[PDB]
Amino acid sequence: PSSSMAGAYARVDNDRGVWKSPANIGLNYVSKPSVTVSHEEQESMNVHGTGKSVNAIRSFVGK
Amino acid sequence: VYDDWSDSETPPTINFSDLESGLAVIRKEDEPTLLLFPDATNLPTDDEFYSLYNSALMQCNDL
Amino acid sequence: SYPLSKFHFSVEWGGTKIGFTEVSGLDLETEIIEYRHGASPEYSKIKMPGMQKFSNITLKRGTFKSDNEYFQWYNTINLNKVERRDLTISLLNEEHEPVVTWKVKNAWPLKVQSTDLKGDGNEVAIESMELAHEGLVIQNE
Amino acid sequence: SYPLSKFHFSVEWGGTKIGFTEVSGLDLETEIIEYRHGASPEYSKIKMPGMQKFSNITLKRGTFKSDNEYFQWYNTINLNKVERRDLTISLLNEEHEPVVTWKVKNAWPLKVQSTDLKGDGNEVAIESMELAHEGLVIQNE
Amino acid sequence: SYPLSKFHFSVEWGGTKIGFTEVSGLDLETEIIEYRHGASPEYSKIKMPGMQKFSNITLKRGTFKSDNEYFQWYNTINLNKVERRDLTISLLNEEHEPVVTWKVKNAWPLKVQSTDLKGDGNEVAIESMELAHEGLVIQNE
Amino acid sequence: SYPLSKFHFSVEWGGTKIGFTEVSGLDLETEIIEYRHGASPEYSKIKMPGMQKFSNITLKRGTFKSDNEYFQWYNTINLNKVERRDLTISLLNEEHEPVVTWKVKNAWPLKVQSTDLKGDGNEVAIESMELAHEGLVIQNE
Amino acid sequence: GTLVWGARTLAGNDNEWRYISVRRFFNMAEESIKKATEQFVFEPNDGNTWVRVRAMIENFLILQWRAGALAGAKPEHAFYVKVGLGQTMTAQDILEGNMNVEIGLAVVRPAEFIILKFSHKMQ
Amino acid sequence: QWRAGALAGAKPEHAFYVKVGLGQTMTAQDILEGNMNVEIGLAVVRPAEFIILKFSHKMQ
Repeated sequence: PSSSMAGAYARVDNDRGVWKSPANIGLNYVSKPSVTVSHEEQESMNVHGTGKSVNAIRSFVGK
Repeated sequence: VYDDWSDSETPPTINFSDLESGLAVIRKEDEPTLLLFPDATNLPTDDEFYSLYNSALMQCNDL
Repeated sequence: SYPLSKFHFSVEWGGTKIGFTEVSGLDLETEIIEYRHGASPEYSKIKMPGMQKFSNITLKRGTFKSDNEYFQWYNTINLNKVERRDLTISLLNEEHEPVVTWKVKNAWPLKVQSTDLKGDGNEVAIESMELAHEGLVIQNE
Repeated sequence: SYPLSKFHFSVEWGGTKIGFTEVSGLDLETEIIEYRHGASPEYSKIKMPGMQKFSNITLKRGTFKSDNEYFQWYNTINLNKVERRDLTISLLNEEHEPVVTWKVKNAWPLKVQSTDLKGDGNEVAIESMELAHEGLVIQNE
Repeated sequence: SYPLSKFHFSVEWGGTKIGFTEVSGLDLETEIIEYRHGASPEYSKIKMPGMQKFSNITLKRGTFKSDNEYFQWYNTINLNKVERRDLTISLLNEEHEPVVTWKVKNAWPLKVQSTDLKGDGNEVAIESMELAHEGLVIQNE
Repeated sequence: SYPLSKFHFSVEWGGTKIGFTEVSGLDLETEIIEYRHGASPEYSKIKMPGMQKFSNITLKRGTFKSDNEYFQWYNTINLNKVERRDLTISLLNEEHEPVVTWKVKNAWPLKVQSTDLKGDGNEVAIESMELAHEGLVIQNE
Repeated sequence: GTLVWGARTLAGNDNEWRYISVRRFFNMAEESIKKATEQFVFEPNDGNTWVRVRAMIENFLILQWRAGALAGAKPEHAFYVKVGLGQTMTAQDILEGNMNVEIGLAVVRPAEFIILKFSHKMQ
Repeated sequence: QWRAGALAGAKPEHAFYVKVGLGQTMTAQDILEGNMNVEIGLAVVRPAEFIILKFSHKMQ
């Protein structure tokens, strides 16, 4: 997903500004994530003892 | 998938572990609102039957 | 001990920007039903409340490069379908926080009006929109 | 960070020149259909989109020697036949390139108005035209 | 892609002029015969065509000096004899050529109606005629 | 939560075109049989269903160059014979698909009415047809 | 013919949750509201947001009332929505990024028993 | 940047500061070596991540 995210960063900077979080963004040309990540499964991705957080790409109904 | 018969008086059986696997899978989907098991009454014991339903109620409480 | 001024405000309408030049039409209205029977000592009628009405809301803003939102919302109309939105209008204090809020239900656009052009038109090009809605609630706590 | 001005523009209408003094009428409008059944708890109506309308477009220019184009286009009307044209109106930047474009389908002229004459009329003779059309699309990228 | 208008037309009736103010009554009609036998599962009737009818045709024109034609045709009636004519009615294009033609067989006049007179009657004196006939064919190629 | 509008529809009648200006007469009706015997405590009658009826259907369209279909269908009548057709009338959604369908059995034309002509008749020439039939079924799923 | 007779849950003596239609109505309303609130997840935690969230939730509930799902002569008797510093949130919640919204609903319950009584009419 | 909404604060005075000067950011030694020291501070806004809804049965 890294090139898609570089694209997404550019969109946010133009519509809302660089001071807004690059999240709650829909991606173009994407059918679906290859792996499904549940709510509970993301708890250790956002918060962890090492601080080495990972952001998630997720599918939402109707979005 | 459906298994075969051993004899005219000896039918296929239902494997409890297969239904638990299916329940673990549906847990990751967001859209479903109702949970049903069409072949639960054919489990070899009543104890397995009750165990399966206790798990389904616990899933509803967590989600 | 002092009243509020009328120039510091914001509008949340589902678009990218919240700044507007002008907002108008935040009205509420009720009909009257009148009656008199022939034997009354008074020669005038008694009055009671009827059905209710709402006015359309007008929003005005300046035209900017690459912002086509008035058109894009209008262009969601398809026979009887349209994207309906919740419209929130708020009068602000010195900390830029809400003081008086107008809450509007189920809005969509009746019309979009573009700017006129003039050879000696030394001024800003202003576009405007008129909105239909189904109800208004006023909050001031 | 700044809005667009309203005095630098051009009009492509099939004529020899593209300079105009005034352009107006670039509007879009939709009708409303209202409804209420008798058992509803609310005493007001629900609204949905109806049929659509367009306004006529007015163009104004100064009169010049040997240019009779307003008349010549008008004079193409023959019982129910007329020459129909694609009308393109554009707001320009500092390089004289389009910024905002209004695209108009199937236009033809309803009326052509000439200048008045005055003995003390110390001013430019201005002619004008009013156009009918079948649709407007707005482009701003 | 456009329908025909209704104001450019001509009438050939054997008179000197072909211009008229108004033409009406170009209708066709058939009778129905109904039937039901008692054993049918349906409780309604079956329908088939009967005999045919035609309506009378009305023509209206302005009165002119020295033109007495409505009267002269009417005055050809003698006990059961009358001059019968072929009536051709046509809707015209921009070249003044036929587009839609109504062909009428064996026409003659049932009645001729003159104008009323009024002291403050600031309008045109209009005379009219009603015609009987034996058949109508419609041509549109 | 909203009712259907009444302007987007189509008619399949065996002709080349399916566009119409106006459609009316889609009615169903039943007769009543009344009864009272002399010994009844009530001084009114008891009611039950009788035989059934249908109304004629009217269709209106604008006149176009080289389309003579109303006439051609009417002209298939020969003593008691006529071409009978299945008539399907449908109310459409935003995808231009059927929502409500009226199904009509064994239709044929009772009458064909032409346009009037006027010197100052600044309007579209509209022709119309009236149809007989043997039954109506309404589908709304 | 064959009818479904009775509509209680496995907690039949529960004063709030014994009926199926009450439990199902709440699950529906809760799901619809959270989908609507997701659009505000990464917004600033301040008064401007609190007002937008509240207004959105109230509009949803007004429509449910209009359709006859909720009890009450006017919306004011059918539901309430509350949010704010000193009402639902404290300083600590602002610091940790939390937002607290409280919602209450008036829900209608069914009758189960009909009793008829007969007698001989007399003066 | 403040006017555009990037920085926190009711007025610029609450959004940022800039300092420079001898005795404030620089000493005699910095002047001699050709150094210039400027100090800047900024008030920056952070996002909320969690929304909690609570439900109950309305009662008197």
